Amino acid sequence: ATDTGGYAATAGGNVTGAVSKTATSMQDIVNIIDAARLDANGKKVKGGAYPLVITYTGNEDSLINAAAANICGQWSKDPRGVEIKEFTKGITIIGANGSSANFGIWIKKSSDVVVQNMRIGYLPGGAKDGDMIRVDDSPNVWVDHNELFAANHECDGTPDNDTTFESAVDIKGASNTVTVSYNYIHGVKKVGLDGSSSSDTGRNITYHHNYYNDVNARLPLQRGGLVHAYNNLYTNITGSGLNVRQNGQALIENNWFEKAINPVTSRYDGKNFGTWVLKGNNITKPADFSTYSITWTADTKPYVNADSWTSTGTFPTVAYNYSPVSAQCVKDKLPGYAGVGKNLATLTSTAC
Ligand SMILES: [Ca+2]
Repeated sequence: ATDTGGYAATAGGNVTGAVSKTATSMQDIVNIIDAARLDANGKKVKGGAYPLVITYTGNEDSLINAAAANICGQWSKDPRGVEIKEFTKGITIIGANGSSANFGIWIKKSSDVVVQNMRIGYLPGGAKDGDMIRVDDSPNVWVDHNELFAANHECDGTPDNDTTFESAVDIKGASNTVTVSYNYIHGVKKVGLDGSSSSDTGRNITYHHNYYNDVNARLPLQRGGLVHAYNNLYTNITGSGLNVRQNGQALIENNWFEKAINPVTSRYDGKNFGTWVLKGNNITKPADFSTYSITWTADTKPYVNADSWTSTGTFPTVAYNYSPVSAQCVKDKLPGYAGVGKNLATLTSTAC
């Protein structure tokens, strides 16, 4: 079906007439997508000729392990990534169990794209937009059951001292409806934007059942629009979590926060603070902060923290259908449903 448990409604390339192809390498993925633009007469078709389901069986563990050992040598290398540009027939890139990639997936001006069961880590090119997953001007995209990692560390002498490694999942432009679910993101400094600038506001994005561990900031850095974050497990957040900016609205429900600094804020602009609706999280009142090691800090410019742990605005009726489990169930069970090799398993109340 087209249900993603979020704003994105897609089946990807898992539709009628889909052509199934197996990619053994990054280059195969590129050659496969390219060939999919040609019709029966060998002539290009705008948006692609047919739907695709690409099963990636490649393994680049040697690159990953080599990079994991020399963290500071990555930012200056050439970035590596597969570009899914202007492909709208529907496409699904799914990793075979045991596969891995030291390259990213950059989606641009496309639609109905599903990325599943991919293990991407320690990407090169942090100083040259070496994102793991980029969703740009692309509606109906589903980023599900992936493991995205690097090192939550900033080396010295990197451009802007913020380029050791780029982001895990950056969303920007007219990527109007996106669902980011069941991903295991760890060891990442900049998790992901939701608007590339003050002017790039909007979109409806859902983050659910994601497991974040040892991440510094941007969970996401929201620029306007709506963000619905439910059933996520946030732990070891070393900087800030959800940063709601430019009057964006967020519904933060049934998540589990632990060992986090500034879990819900609106900072760095000094104005146009966003709002949030808090409900059913493990934290219910300020008393719980001490219980789960939640600390807050101030900013040099005007900011708004959720230290009173109260709702500061409203949120529209959540269009889609979804069944959130309790905050405890997430904390207990989520680590077994998030990531690669979980056969795309989902967490339900019955499993609680
Ligand atoms: Ca980026």
